[PDB]
Amino acid sequence: AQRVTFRRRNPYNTRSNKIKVVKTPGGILRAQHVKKLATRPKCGDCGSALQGISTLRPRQYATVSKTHKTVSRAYGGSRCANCVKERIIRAFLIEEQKIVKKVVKEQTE
Amino acid sequence: GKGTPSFGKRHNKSHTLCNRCGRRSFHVQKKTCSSCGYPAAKTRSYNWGAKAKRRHTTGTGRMRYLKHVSRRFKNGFQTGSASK
Amino acid sequence: GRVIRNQRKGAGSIFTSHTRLRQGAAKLRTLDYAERHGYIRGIVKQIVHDSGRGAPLAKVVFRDPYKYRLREEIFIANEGVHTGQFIYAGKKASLNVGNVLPLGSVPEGTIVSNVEEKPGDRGALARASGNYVIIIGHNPDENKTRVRLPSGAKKVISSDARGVIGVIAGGGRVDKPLLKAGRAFHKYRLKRNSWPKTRGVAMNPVDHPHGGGNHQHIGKASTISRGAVSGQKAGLIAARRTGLLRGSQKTQ
Amino acid sequence: AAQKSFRIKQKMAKAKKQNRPLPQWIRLRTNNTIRYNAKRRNWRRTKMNI
RNA sequence: AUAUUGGCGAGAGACCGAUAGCGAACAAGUACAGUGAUGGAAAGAUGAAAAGAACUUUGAAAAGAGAGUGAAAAAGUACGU
RNA sequence: AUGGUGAACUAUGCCUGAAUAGGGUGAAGCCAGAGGAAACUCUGGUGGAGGCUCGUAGCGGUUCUGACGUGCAAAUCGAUCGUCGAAUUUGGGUAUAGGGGCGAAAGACUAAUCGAACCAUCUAGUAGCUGGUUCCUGCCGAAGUUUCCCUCAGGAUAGCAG
RNA sequence: CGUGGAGGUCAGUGACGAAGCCUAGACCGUAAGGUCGGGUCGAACGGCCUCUAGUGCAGAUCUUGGUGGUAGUAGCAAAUAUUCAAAUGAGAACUUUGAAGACUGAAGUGGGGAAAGGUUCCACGUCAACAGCAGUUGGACGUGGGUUAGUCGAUCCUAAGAGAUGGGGAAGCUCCGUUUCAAAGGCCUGAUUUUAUGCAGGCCACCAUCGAAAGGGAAUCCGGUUAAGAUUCCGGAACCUGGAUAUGGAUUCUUCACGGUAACGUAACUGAAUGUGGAGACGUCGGCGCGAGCCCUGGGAGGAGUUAUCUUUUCUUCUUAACAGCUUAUCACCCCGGAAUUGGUUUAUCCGGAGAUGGGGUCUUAUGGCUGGAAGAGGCCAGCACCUUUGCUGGCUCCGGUGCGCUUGUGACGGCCCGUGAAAAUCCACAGGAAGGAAUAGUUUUCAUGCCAGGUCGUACUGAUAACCGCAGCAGGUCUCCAAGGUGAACAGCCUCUAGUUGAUAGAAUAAUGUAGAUAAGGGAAGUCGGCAAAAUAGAUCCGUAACUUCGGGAUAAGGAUUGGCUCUAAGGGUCGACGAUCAACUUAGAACUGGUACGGACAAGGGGAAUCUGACUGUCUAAUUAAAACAUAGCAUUGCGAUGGUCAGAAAGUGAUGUUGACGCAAU
RNA sequence: CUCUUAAGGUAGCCAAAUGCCUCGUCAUCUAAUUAGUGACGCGCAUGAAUGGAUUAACGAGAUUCCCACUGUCCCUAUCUACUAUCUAGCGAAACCACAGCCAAGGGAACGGGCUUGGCAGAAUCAGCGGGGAAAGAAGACCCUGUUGAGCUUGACUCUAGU
RNA sequence: GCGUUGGAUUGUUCACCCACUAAUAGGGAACGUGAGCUGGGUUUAGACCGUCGUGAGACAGGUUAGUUUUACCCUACUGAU
RNA sequence: AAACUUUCAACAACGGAUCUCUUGGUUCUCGCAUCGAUGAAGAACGCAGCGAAAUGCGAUACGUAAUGUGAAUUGCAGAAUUCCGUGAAUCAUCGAAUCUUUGAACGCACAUUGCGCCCCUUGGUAUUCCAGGGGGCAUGCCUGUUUGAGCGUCAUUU
Ligand SMILES: [K+]
Ligand SMILES: [K+]
Ligand SMILES: [K+]
Ligand SMILES: [K+]
Ligand SMILES: [K+]
Ligand SMILES: [Mg+2]
Ligand SMILES: [Mg+2]
Ligand SMILES: [Mg+2]
Ligand SMILES: [Mg+2]
Ligand SMILES: [Mg+2]
Ligand SMILES: [Mg+2]
Ligand SMILES: [Mg+2]
Ligand SMILES: [Mg+2]
Ligand SMILES: [Mg+2]
Ligand SMILES: [Mg+2]
Ligand SMILES: [Mg+2]
Ligand SMILES: [Mg+2]
Ligand SMILES: [Mg+2]
Ligand SMILES: [Mg+2]
Ligand SMILES: [Mg+2]
Ligand SMILES: [Mg+2]
Ligand SMILES: [Mg+2]
Ligand SMILES: [Mg+2]
Ligand SMILES: [Mg+2]
Ligand SMILES: [Mg+2]
Ligand SMILES: [Mg+2]
Ligand SMILES: [Mg+2]
Ligand SMILES: [Mg+2]
Ligand SMILES: [Mg+2]
Ligand SMILES: [Mg+2]
Ligand SMILES: [Mg+2]
Ligand SMILES: [Mg+2]
Ligand SMILES: [Mg+2]
Ligand SMILES: [Mg+2]
Ligand SMILES: [Mg+2]
Ligand SMILES: [Mg+2]
Ligand SMILES: [Mg+2]
Ligand SMILES: [Mg+2]
Ligand SMILES: [Mg+2]
Ligand SMILES: [Mg+2]
Ligand SMILES: [Mg+2]
Ligand SMILES: [Mg+2]
Ligand SMILES: [Mg+2]
Ligand SMILES: [Mg+2]
Ligand SMILES: [Mg+2]
Ligand SMILES: [Mg+2]
Ligand SMILES: [Mg+2]
Ligand SMILES: [Mg+2]
Ligand SMILES: [Mg+2]
Ligand SMILES: [Mg+2]
Ligand SMILES: [Mg+2]
Ligand SMILES: [Mg+2]
Ligand SMILES: [Mg+2]
Ligand SMILES: [Mg+2]
Ligand SMILES: [Mg+2]
Ligand SMILES: [Mg+2]
Ligand SMILES: [Mg+2]
Ligand SMILES: [Mg+2]
Ligand SMILES: [Mg+2]
Ligand SMILES: [Mg+2]
Ligand SMILES: [Mg+2]
Ligand SMILES: [Mg+2]
Ligand SMILES: [Mg+2]
Ligand SMILES: [Mg+2]
Ligand SMILES: [Mg+2]
Ligand SMILES: [Mg+2]
Ligand SMILES: [Mg+2]
Ligand SMILES: [Mg+2]
Ligand SMILES: [Mg+2]
Ligand SMILES: [Mg+2]
Ligand SMILES: [Mg+2]
Ligand SMILES: [Mg+2]
Ligand SMILES: [Mg+2]
Ligand SMILES: [Mg+2]
Ligand SMILES: [Mg+2]
Ligand SMILES: [Mg+2]
Ligand SMILES: [Mg+2]
Ligand SMILES: [Mg+2]
Ligand SMILES: [Mg+2]
Ligand SMILES: [Mg+2]
Ligand SMILES: [Mg+2]
Ligand SMILES: [Mg+2]
Ligand SMILES: [Mg+2]
Ligand SMILES: [Mg+2]
Ligand SMILES: [Mg+2]
Ligand SMILES: [Mg+2]
Ligand SMILES: [Mg+2]
Ligand SMILES: [Mg+2]
Ligand SMILES: [Mg+2]
Ligand SMILES: [Mg+2]
Ligand SMILES: [Mg+2]
Ligand SMILES: [Mg+2]
Ligand SMILES: [Mg+2]
Ligand SMILES: [Mg+2]
Ligand SMILES: [Mg+2]
Ligand SMILES: [Mg+2]
Ligand SMILES: [Mg+2]
Ligand SMILES: [Mg+2]
Ligand SMILES: [Mg+2]
Ligand SMILES: [Mg+2]
Ligand SMILES: [Mg+2]
Ligand SMILES: [Zn+2]
Ligand SMILES: [Zn+2]
Repeated sequence: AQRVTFRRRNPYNTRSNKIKVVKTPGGILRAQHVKKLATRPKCGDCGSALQGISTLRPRQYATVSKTHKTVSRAYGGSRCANCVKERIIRAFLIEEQKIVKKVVKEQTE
Repeated sequence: GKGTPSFGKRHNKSHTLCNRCGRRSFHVQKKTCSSCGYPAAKTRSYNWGAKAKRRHTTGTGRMRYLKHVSRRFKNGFQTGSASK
Repeated sequence: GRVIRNQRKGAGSIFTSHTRLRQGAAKLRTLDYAERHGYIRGIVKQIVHDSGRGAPLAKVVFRDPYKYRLREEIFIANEGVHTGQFIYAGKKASLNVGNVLPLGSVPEGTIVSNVEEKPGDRGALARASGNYVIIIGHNPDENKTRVRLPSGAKKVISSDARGVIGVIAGGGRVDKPLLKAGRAFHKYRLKRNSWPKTRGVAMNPVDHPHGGGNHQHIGKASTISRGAVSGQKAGLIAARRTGLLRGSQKTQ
Repeated sequence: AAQKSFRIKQKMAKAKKQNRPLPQWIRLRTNNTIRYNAKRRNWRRTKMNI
């Protein structure tokens, strides 16, 4: 079987030196250096992967349109749908409870 | 070990070229030349090292400017021209 | 005629703490106007392991009263503290586990942790896992609070010094035998180069006061005077007594 | 090392340019006490030591 | 007025005459050794002048034998004796 | 003794990387079944734990007290060995420097140097001790004994000699 | 007596030959020595009277240099191995070519790299020296050629750490300290536009810098090309950053979009300060799933081999990059619904009224598929022609299958910790609404297209039984990537394919003694300090397994049987619609037959038992004579200390380690 | 009973890696045992975290016995490869007062030389390990030196720190 | 003149016992014999114990581990020209 | 008797002693005072027609300018001989310049031929981006200038 060599001067099997063995149109086997895989962006509230947001290396996000990096909702590509809904419910209920607490304080005096 | 087998492990330079003296005495990790004392302002020298002082003293180079001071003094540090 | 190991430790060349993986210094909030006069509410976001420390740390996020931003603080998590819990810190905060209170504002018998030795020092006493300080009484005139420390010592502290209600989490840790030199190795790998320990009696005389002799033996009393000098203080320094302890502790 | 600093490459270039025998028209000069290149260096005999 | 193993410019010696005299009379603090601080040599002389041996011959060649130059080749750069 | 140079070897800590076939054994957790009045007990699977184990690559170096011992080699060669998935091995970066470091501790290691490295100077250090001490001839020609000495391998002193 | 030098003198000697040197030639002196003759030689030197000293050598394991006997001696013996012919050449065991025989046997003697070296790379000429034989050859000698980058690295970031400044210490060289007891700052813009500036509205800093060619990181691939360069050159095809930009597209009369219940979708679809979040960004092991490459294999289209005989046969080509469009997952999420007769479900038992199963959807694009790139490339062939450049002209480059396979990537999980397994640069998103925005018209360089530029340094080669270190062309040491077939559990050993090498001074004999490898009748440790050495055992399947025990082990205890080949049999599955069709791979068990009773047939591969001393165990050390009972270890115990502290550093400090610490801790035993 | 101490060695264990006598005594193991094991203990001089006793498992630790096994031996023999050997080429080093036949004598008390005898014939090759009191190193043991150094201690004299 | 042994234990010289035998005599040769071997002991450095010492350390006290180098020269000897 | 060994002589070797040389060293005496932020000493890298070094020099590179002398330099090549001339020379002298990268070393760094900021100017529409050219940006301290801070503090308005 044909054997391959690193294409860069790094001879060590480090995280940044991963290679794949591909066959070229010349009919031979050659190493191709593969970038480290991207990590899905994660919700800032619960930590789950954010649905609908592309998974790219940090600087690749500068080369894609806004549609790839956000979701049409109140917190886009920052918080997940369930965490946004929980934020809505908490905000509304706590403001209502603030109103009732204020009136209770006013009517207990 | 500690002899021929251990001499095979010598592939990391403790010293590199010194910018000031060029002697390959610049300690890589101390960032100091063991010969001329760079980057200290003064040039390293010791009175017990008389041979080293004689190796590095004035006159061991080409004295690009100092070599003409004696002639200029002999001519009185004149400033004009010979005036044919 | 050689510098001994406990003398060499003071230079801090290979004997410094391995602090790379540590979460940061565990401190109470800076004693500010909010804590001095009322209370401030923060939120426990994470309970995280700290390398080299038995007790877990709690990341508590507060609001900055003077600028619009969040201030994350690293408390030592008390047992029962959970993520999403509201922590209240100040003179007017309630007597609940995880709350930070002045020692004078708590009743006698209260169990606190991360107790300040001086007000504003952000926590000095009862910080190790499972450790705690007992409030035993207050001296409202010249305001001072008497406390019992984990060592059993009675201390008089300013009543403005703060502590966290409860016991430090991670208790019972030293009850489990390490069972392995490897487990001791991994324990001290993230604290400091203090392990393993060669016995001084197994060394040569040049290396240690206990070294030498045709049998391994100290040769002279291992109890060393407090007034001895560096290189002599090996063994039991300024020992009041020796031998197996029998009877009751807490001399008075 | 095939990844060398410019300073090292410059010293290498100077050594390459001065790695030559004595010019043959020397040894014809009037007095010419010079017989051969006494400072000749070879990679197999004496290392440059940077 | 005193000092001056450094620097510059001079004049000298009952000193040494290339294993001596400075380490270095010479491309000497050079070549070279050591990671480094440092350590550190050896090495002068053909002849007045290259006139450094045209040419022939043997040999693959180096060279040899001649021839020749030179006061001398019992001076042939492996060079005063 | 003074002032300097070294952690390219090695010792140790740290930082960042990398490397470690194939088998044996078969711990928790889980599933099914059986026995029992109960308390509980048992069986078959599954699973894949351990500073477990056989054993490569590796790391080390037990024995032959083998080879060699003017060597391939100022420590190697062959067989036989210990160990081989964590107190593991290792690259690079970094820190600790001489009465100092570092040491799972042998006075070990700290560049073939260690019960105090290397380099230069003080230094031509001192030596009652060892070795040597360069031409001829002529004349005279001893002593190993007295006394004293931190003296007994030395000196002073008297004696012998010129 | 003799030597170097000095004053005087002999108007001394000398190119018609001074000094020196050689001379079983002569003379004188007892001698130190002196004199003469001869040869060699070429420029100075001597007698006497005195002066002076670095003034006389056989030694000092004396110093420097040179030279012997040993001695043509020891030896040039590890790494399986060389042979024939031709060419070249003066000369060939060693160069070249061809043929043959071999080896490394993918954990290589292969192909690349890191450190290091520095031209060893390549060509031509060439052999005085080196290559411990040789040499026509070479990593040699001489002369030249060669290293081409926006995309690969450095450069940038920070790590352990190093280190100015402000300050403090020190006689001082300098030391501490790295945000500290400091008045440490420029980028946004109203107004200033007597000038977009200083004044002056209004917002932000607990801080230099260095530190990785394996950590983080913007972006490049394929084919071809050289004697030597290639992700760099050439051709083609892309991408990123910075900048400038004009169209188209989009948006706006409801100014800053619409659709979907929703998860969310899109070609766009304003968004300052400030704040928040994410990515960067992370351990190790185990099983399982999937992908890629490799391996194996069927049909077919070509070429090559064998063909006394057999073989629809053996070998070989049949390939598709970065990038782009469409599409494609596990996981996760959303809508309907309310579930016990509990259901779903993994190899591994987790999940469900905090909403399971089920039905229908959404999403991440690792990855795979099709297409473009792109067949025009590359590969394999055929038919012609050839003074050159060699020129062409055609054809085929297709369709599958299989898996506890190997390597690797990845996913969802599970085990483990008193171990929970970096940081920063950088990028993006979100909250917010400052501000600026339309109607004989405004907005939008996160949509498409279009324009320009991307500097500097490195790039050759070796990377080792000859390019590094070890005095050297040294059997030593030196980090890492890829990794075929068989046998076999296997990256073991053995054989082979691709690739590479055939390099170790040779020839002739076959004494002793050796080094290495072996065998041996009968006995079986009687040898020896001692079973040292060697032998015996060994794999797998089945049976069987004691004392003791911390119940985990001991244990492969001990002790037994079998194993080949061949022909069969049985069991264990997938897909499609109790069965039928079809497809597919090994593992186990059994039987018969068979043979010089052989069969883990080479390779590979435990000796076992009964006890005593000792250390619990795993582990560690005297590198280069000691590996152990020594050290360490977990366990146990003691001691000090509550910070104005314990222990320990520093010459001192407004200094430091523990300490990013606080008695379940640190420190000393 | 005394003398006597701070206490007088307790639980354990032992001719033990600790017992002089000592190869202790008894038993077992063997034909035979200074070995091994099990016992005994007035134990020169066992003993309790200077840890005592015992311990499954583990061990390139030390030791005894048994089975198997074998050239360890009886008692040696044979074979292979590479040397050694010879040749072509290449070509060191150690060492060397001068050198090299003995016996006795005497002698610095063990001679190659001296004395007296024996004897004694060129030039050599392969082996060999008696001798050259062979070589390698100014003995490391011992002693001396009014020579050091590492280490220790209420040696003398000081000193950082406190 | 000729022979004077095989073994258990011990590093042993010595000793003792078993056994065969004709006998199991005593000794020397640098207490023959380490460039002949071996290295069990003694007698470097590691380590344990007992006693002693305040200690470093001491112990003809015990125990365990611990590199045995070179001949090619001369002679002698063995053979060979 | 040869060979071999030894001694001597001649010639030839090995080796470099002796002798004679000496642009060197060493010592003594005399005279003088002159390094550097106007960038020293030292270092690196380059420069000649043909040079590896020594020596000299710095991209104006074995050197330019100026002065003096008056015909060379030399190993070869080249040039010239007008050389009765502002003119050879590897001459001497030396007052004008150049003086790469550095170095006390000075924008920040430096195991990097790494990374900025400001002014003028040029090109690419170009105040902003990229590039070329020229000139600058260290620290401590002194005098002065300007702009400031402090209820430290005076006067005035109040
Ligand atoms: K989206
Ligand atoms: K002791
Ligand atoms: K191994
Ligand atoms: K010593
Ligand atoms: K002179
Ligand atoms: Mg050493
Ligand atoms: Mg270093
Ligand atoms: Mg401990
Ligand atoms: Mg210990
Ligand atoms: Mg010890
Ligand atoms: Mg001491
Ligand atoms: Mg003491
Ligand atoms: Mg000991
Ligand atoms: Mg001289
Ligand atoms: Mg001469
Ligand atoms: Mg003559
Ligand atoms: Mg000669
Ligand atoms: Mg290192
Ligand atoms: Mg094992
Ligand atoms: Mg070995
Ligand atoms: Mg041996
Ligand atoms: Mg030998
Ligand atoms: Mg010792
Ligand atoms: Mg003297
Ligand atoms: Mg007389
Ligand atoms: Mg006296
Ligand atoms: Mg004497
Ligand atoms: Mg003289
Ligand atoms: Mg004469
Ligand atoms: Mg003579
Ligand atoms: Mg003459
Ligand atoms: Mg003299
Ligand atoms: Mg002499
Ligand atoms: Mg003499
Ligand atoms: Mg001598
Ligand atoms: Mg000599
Ligand atoms: Mg020979
Ligand atoms: Mg040999
Ligand atoms: Mg061989
Ligand atoms: Mg050959
Ligand atoms: Mg060939
Ligand atoms: Mg093989
Ligand atoms: Mg093979
Ligand atoms: Mg080549
Ligand atoms: Mg040769
Ligand atoms: Mg030759
Ligand atoms: Mg060449
Ligand atoms: Mg890149
Ligand atoms: Mg500093
Ligand atoms: Mg940096
Ligand atoms: Mg990287
Ligand atoms: Mg190439
Ligand atoms: Mg291109
Ligand atoms: Mg739209
Ligand atoms: Mg569902
Ligand atoms: Mg993809
Ligand atoms: Mg791998
Ligand atoms: Mg390359
Ligand atoms: Mg290469
Ligand atoms: Mg390679
Ligand atoms: Mg080398
Ligand atoms: Mg198989
Ligand atoms: Mg037999
Ligand atoms: Mg038999
Ligand atoms: Mg038997
Ligand atoms: Mg026996
Ligand atoms: Mg015997
Ligand atoms: Mg015995
Ligand atoms: Mg054995
Ligand atoms: Mg068995
Ligand atoms: Mg057993
Ligand atoms: Mg052990
Ligand atoms: Mg293990
Ligand atoms: Mg050793
Ligand atoms: Mg050993
Ligand atoms: Mg121990
Ligand atoms: Mg008792
Ligand atoms: Mg006893
Ligand atoms: Mg006993
Ligand atoms: Mg026995
Ligand atoms: Mg005891
Ligand atoms: Mg072990
Ligand atoms: Mg005799
Ligand atoms: Mg006698
Ligand atoms: Mg003799
Ligand atoms: Mg006689
Ligand atoms: Mg011999
Ligand atoms: Mg002998
Ligand atoms: Mg002596
Ligand atoms: Mg001595
Ligand atoms: Mg005396
Ligand atoms: Mg002393
Ligand atoms: Mg004897
Ligand atoms: Mg002998
Ligand atoms: Mg011997
Ligand atoms: Mg003996
Ligand atoms: Mg022994
Ligand atoms: Mg010993
Ligand atoms: Mg005692
Ligand atoms: Mg003794
Ligand atoms: Mg300059
Ligand atoms: Zn969320
Ligand atoms: Zn320097």
